[PDB]
Amino acid sequence: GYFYNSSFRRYATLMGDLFSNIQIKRQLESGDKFIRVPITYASKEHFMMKLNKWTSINSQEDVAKVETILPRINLHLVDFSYNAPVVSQYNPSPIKMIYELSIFTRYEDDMFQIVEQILPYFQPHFNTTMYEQFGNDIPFKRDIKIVLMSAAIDEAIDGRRRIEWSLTFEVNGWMYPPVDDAEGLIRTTYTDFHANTRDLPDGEGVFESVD
Amino acid sequence: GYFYNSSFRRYATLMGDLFSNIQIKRQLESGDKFIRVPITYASKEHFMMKLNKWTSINSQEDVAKVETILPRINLHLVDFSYNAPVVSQYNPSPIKMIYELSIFTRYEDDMFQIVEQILPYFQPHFNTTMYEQFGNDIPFKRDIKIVLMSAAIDEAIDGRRRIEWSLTFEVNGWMYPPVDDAEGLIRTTYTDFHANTRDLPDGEGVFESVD
Amino acid sequence: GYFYNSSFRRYATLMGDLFSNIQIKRQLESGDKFIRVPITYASKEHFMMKLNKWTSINSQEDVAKVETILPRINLHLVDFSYNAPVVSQYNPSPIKMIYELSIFTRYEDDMFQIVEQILPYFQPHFNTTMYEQFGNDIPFKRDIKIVLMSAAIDEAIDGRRRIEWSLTFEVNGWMYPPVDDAEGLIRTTYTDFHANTRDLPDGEGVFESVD
Amino acid sequence: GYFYNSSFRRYATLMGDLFSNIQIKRQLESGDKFIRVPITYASKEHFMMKLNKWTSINSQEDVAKVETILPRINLHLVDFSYNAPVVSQYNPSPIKMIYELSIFTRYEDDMFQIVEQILPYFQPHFNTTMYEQFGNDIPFKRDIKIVLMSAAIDEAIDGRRRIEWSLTFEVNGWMYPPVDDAEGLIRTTYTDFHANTRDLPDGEGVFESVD
Amino acid sequence: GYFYNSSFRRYATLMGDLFSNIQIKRQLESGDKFIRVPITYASKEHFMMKLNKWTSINSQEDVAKVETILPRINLHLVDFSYNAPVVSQYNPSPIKMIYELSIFTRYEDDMFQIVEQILPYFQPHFNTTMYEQFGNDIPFKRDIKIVLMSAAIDEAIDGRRRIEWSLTFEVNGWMYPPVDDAEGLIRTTYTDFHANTRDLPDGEGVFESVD
Amino acid sequence: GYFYNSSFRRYATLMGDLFSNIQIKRQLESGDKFIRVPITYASKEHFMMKLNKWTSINSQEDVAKVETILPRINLHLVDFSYNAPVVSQYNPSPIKMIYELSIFTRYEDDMFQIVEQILPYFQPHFNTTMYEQFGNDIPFKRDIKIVLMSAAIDEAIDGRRRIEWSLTFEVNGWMYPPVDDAEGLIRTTYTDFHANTRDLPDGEGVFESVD
Repeated sequence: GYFYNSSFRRYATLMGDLFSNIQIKRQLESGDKFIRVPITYASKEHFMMKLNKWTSINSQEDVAKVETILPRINLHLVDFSYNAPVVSQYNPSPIKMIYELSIFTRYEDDMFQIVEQILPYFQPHFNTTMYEQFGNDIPFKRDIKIVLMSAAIDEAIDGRRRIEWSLTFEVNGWMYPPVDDAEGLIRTTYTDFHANTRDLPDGEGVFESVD
Repeated sequence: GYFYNSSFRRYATLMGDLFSNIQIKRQLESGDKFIRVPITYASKEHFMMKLNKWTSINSQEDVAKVETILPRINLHLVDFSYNAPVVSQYNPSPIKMIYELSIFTRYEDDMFQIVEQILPYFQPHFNTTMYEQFGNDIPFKRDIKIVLMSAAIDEAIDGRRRIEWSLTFEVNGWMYPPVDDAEGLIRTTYTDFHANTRDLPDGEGVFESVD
Repeated sequence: GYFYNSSFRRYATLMGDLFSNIQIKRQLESGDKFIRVPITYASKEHFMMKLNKWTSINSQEDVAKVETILPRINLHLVDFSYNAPVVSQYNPSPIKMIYELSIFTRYEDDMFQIVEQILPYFQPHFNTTMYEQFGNDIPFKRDIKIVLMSAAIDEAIDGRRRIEWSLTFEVNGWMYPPVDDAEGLIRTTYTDFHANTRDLPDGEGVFESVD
Repeated sequence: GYFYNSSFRRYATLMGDLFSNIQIKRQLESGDKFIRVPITYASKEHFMMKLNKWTSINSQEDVAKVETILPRINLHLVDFSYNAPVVSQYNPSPIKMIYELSIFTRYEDDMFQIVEQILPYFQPHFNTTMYEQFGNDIPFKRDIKIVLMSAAIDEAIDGRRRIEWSLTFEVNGWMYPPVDDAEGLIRTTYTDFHANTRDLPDGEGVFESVD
Repeated sequence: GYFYNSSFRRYATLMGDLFSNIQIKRQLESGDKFIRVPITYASKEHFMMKLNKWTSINSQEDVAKVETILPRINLHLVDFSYNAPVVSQYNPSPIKMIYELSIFTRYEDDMFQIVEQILPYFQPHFNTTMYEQFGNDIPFKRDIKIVLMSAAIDEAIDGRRRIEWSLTFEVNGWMYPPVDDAEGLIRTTYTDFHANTRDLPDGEGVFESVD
Repeated sequence: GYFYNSSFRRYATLMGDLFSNIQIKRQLESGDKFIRVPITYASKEHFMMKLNKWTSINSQEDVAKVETILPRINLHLVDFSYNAPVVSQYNPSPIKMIYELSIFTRYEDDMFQIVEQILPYFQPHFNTTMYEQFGNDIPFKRDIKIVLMSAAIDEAIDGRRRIEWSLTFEVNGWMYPPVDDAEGLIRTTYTDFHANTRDLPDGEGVFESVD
C-alpha cells in the first residue's frame, strides 16, 4: 500500500534512521534509565496539531501519561531543487533535498543531550555512502552528502512548557524514475555517523506512526 | 468557439500533454489498480474554489466519490516576458512563459509516485523539438527549452486532508501574431520526455474541464 | 475645454491609438463575428469602480447588456522621469513615461487573442517615428522608443468572473513647455505596428469616455 | 514675528517663487480665462486636512466656491543632510535639502498644463545663481543646483474627485549660523527658469496662508 | 545617588552641554525676547509621555502656562558598538555611541532658528578635544569626533500642534572600566562649537529634570 | 538530574560566570552599599513572564520587596552553527554559539555601572583559555573567543518603570559527542576578564533559579 522503491521514501527513511538511535539519560533512585527518542515523519503543522492533542489533559490517567510523550523528534521534507554541479536512471539525476528535523523536549537537559548527539557529526557536512541493489545485480554506489544548513531555537509556554529546536539539513542525493515494486524490491545499505555499514530498515520500522 | 491556432493555447496544451499521462499505482485485494491523474487548466484560486466545492460531502454517494477526486493536477500560466538573448512571424519572437503545475493529493505516497515521474527529466532543463506545419507547407522547427525553476510544498488540514506541491516551470518558446483559423488549422507535433514524437492533441483532449 | 497641444495628451493618444484597433473573433451560429476592443484612459482605481458599477446586475435588460461590456482595455500614466542617456523646446527634453495597459476579459480566449495581437511587436522594444508639425512649418522628427517592461496576470471571481492582465510600457519620448492652442494646433503623424504612417486622431476619437 | 534671515526660510521661498508664477488656461464661452495656481508651505498632512475642510459641502454658498479651491500646490521640506563633495559662515557649509512639491487638481488637463510648465526645466537638474547681499557689502554668489529626483502619481475619489501628483526635489545649497535681523536684512536675488534675474520676494508674497 | 565618573554619564553630559546654550529670538511689542531652549535626557517614549502630561490643560492656570513648555530638546543614547579602527583603561577602548537629539517646537520659525544653530557645525563631523584629569595627575587627552548621521522630520497635529525634528549623531569616544567616585572625582573640560574651552558642568546643571 | 558533562551546559556556565561577579554601588546615609547583580539562565520570554509576576504589586509586603528584584541579568542561548574556519571528539568540532545577555534595571545609573563593567573587555573580542580535564588525565586546552556582536536598548513604562539593554555574544567554541557522567566528571578552569584562572563553578552556583 505504498510505492516501496520510491526515491523520496528512501531518503526519508535514511534521514530518519540516522536519527533513529538517540537516547537520553534520566537518573532515578534505583538507577539510570536510558530512553529512546521516538521519531515521526509528518508535515510540521500536522505533527504539532496531533502533539497538542496527545499533550491534552482529558482525565486522571492522562496526567501521568503526559511525560512519556516528550521528548520526540519530527521529520519532514520541505524543499527540493536540481543540484547544479543517453537516458536517465543510474546514470541518475543529482537532486538536492531539504529536511526539517524538529526536536521537542520538556527539559533543556533533554535537548542538550539529544543535540549533542547530533551536532558534532556535521562539519558542516557529513558524508554517507549508500548502496542500492536491484534484485541481484551489482549494487549501485551513491555518494550522499548531508549538510547542516541552520538551526532555530524556540519555545511555547503555559505556566512549563515545551522547548523546540529545529535543524535544517541539505541532502545532496539522487533522483530517477520509479522502478516498479513488481520488478523487485530494492536492497539498501548505508554508512552511519561512525562509518558503520547498517542496512536501511523498512519505513514502517523507523518512524512511529503519527496516525 | 476558440482561437485554435492561438500561440498561448498551444503552449498550454503542450505543457498539459507532457504531464497528461501520469499514473499512480494503488495496491488492492484483487490486484494492483493503476489510476490516471486528471489534469486541468485554470487559475489556481479558481481551481481551489471549485475543489472545495467538490470536496464537500453533500449526500451519501459523495462520501465515497471523494477519493476519486484526488489526486489531480492543475496547470496555469502565471507570467511571461520577452526572452532577451524585418516583420514578425516565423521569423517569430523569443518569448518566455512561466507555468505553475499544481499537484494535489490525499496521500504522501501518491505525491511521491507522481513527482518521481516528473522531476528526473529536468536537469534543470528539458529540451523538446516542436514541429508546427501550416496547412500543407513545410513544418517550422521551434526549439523549446523547459526549465524547472522551483518547487513549493504545502498542506491544508481538517482532522486528513490534502497535500499540495507546486512546480514552477520556465518555457522558452516562441510568439507571433494570430494566424486566423480560416487560413487553416495548425498541425503540431513534439518530442516527449523520451524523445518520442507524439503529435499535439486538441485542447479538449488533454484537460478535463473545471467547468 | 482642454489644452490640445499638451505633450502628455499627445503621448496618451499615441499609446491609446496603437492599441485602438484590435478585434477578437467570436464564432456565432450565423457566422464569425468580429468585435473591437474599446479603450479608455483613466486612473485604474476609477476604471474598476465604474466597471463594477456597469457589471453589477441591477436588472434584466442588464443581464444581456453585461457581455457587451467586456472585453476592454484601460490605459493610464503611472510614472515619468528624466531620461538620462540654448533654451528648451525643440531642442526638447528627453523624458521617459510609464504606462499601465490593463486588459479585462470574461474569457481566457479573448485574452489570448488580444495579447497575441500586442506581445510580438515588442522585442522588447517597438520603435515609432513621430512627426509633429507646427502650423505650417517643417514638421519635427521625434524618435519614440516604447519598451515592454513587464506583464502581470490576475483574476476577480464570483461563481465566473473576470480575467485581468496588465502590461507595463516604457515610452522614451520628448517634453517641452506648453505651446498655446492659439498659436496654432499641432499636426501629428506616426508609424504604427506595421510602420504604416497613420496620423494621430483627436483624443475624443481614440478613447471611449469613462464619464 | 519670524527670523527674516533664516537660511531655511530663504530656500523655502526661493523654491516657492520658482513655482509661484504658473497659470492654466481654462476656456469659456465669453473667452479664455487664465488662472494662477496658489502655492502654500505646509506639512503635507496638515495641508490635506485643511483641504478636506475647504472642499466639504457645508452649504450652497459653498457649492460654487469649491472649484476656486483647486488647482493648488503645497510645498514642504521633508529631508536634509550634509552634502559630501577657519570658522563657519561664508565660507559656509554645503547642505542638501529635500522638497516635496505637491500638485492637486480636479482635472487631468489642469495637471498636464502645470507639470508641462515644470518638468522640462529639470534635465535632471536646473541651476540658479543666487545673490545674497548683507546690508551694503558685496553680495555673495551662491550656486544653487536643484535636482528633480522622482515623481509620484495618485488619486482620491468620491463618485469626481481629486488628482494628486507630487514632485521630489533635491536642492544643493548652503547653510551657515543665523545672522540676526538686527544686524541688517538680507537682500536676495536669483535666476528663474529663464535666467531672468528676479529678486526674492518676502515670504508673505509668495505663499498663501494655510492658516 | 549616582556613579559620578560614569563614562556613559560623561558622554551624555558632554552632548547635552554642547546643546545646552541655544536660544531663539521671539519679537515682542516691548522688544525682542531671547529664550533658552531647555534640554532633557530621557528615553524618547518617556519624554513624549511626560510632554503630553505637561501640555494637558486641566485647569485655567494651565491655559497660559502651557505655551511655555515648547520649545524643547530631548536627548538620549539609542545605540553603541565597538569602534573598529596591555590591560584596558587609559589606554582605553574605542567605543562608538549613537545619540538621538529631538527638537520639538510649536512654530516652524522656532525650529528654523534652533536647527540653524546646530546644523552648520557638522561637516559632516565636528571635532572636540576632551580633557579628563584624575585627582591631580596629568589630564588625559581623548579625541572625540561627533558625526551628524541623519535627520528626521515629522508632525503631530490637533486642529496646531507640534513639530518634531530629530538629529542622529555618532560620537566616536572612549570607554574604560568604572573608576570609583571614592578614588576621586574626575575633572573634565572640552572644546565647544567655537573651539572655546569650557569645562564640563555637572549633570544636574545641563539637563532639566524630566522627573 | 542533568547531564553534568553537557557541552551546552559548560558554555552556559562559562558565560554566566564571566558575568557572575558584577556589582553596583548604591549610596546610603550610613555608607555605600555594594549589591551583586543576580543572573539567570532562561529563554527570554520565560524570564520576562516570571519577572512580570514578581514585579506585580499585590500587597504591602510586596511594595518594598520591589527594588530587590532589579537589577538583574538573564542569559540565554539563541543560535548556533558550525564555525567554518579520524573520528570526532577531542579532536572536536569548531562550533559557534550565540548568547543574549539581557540586563534589566530600574535606574539608568544602575545600567551605566553594569555595562561599564562589561563593555570595555570586548574589542570587539575577548579571549579565554579553558582547561577541561577528564577524570585525572592530561587536560584539554580549548581556546575560546567571545565576540561582542551588537547591543540593543529598550524600555517598558508605567508612570517608572524598567530599562532593558541586551548584549549579543558570539562564542567561538568546541562541540563533541556526550561523554557519560559515569565515565568521570569533567574538571573545568578558565581565564576571567583579568586573565585570572578561576575554576568553573557548578551550574547550581552561578544561576539563581527562575523556578
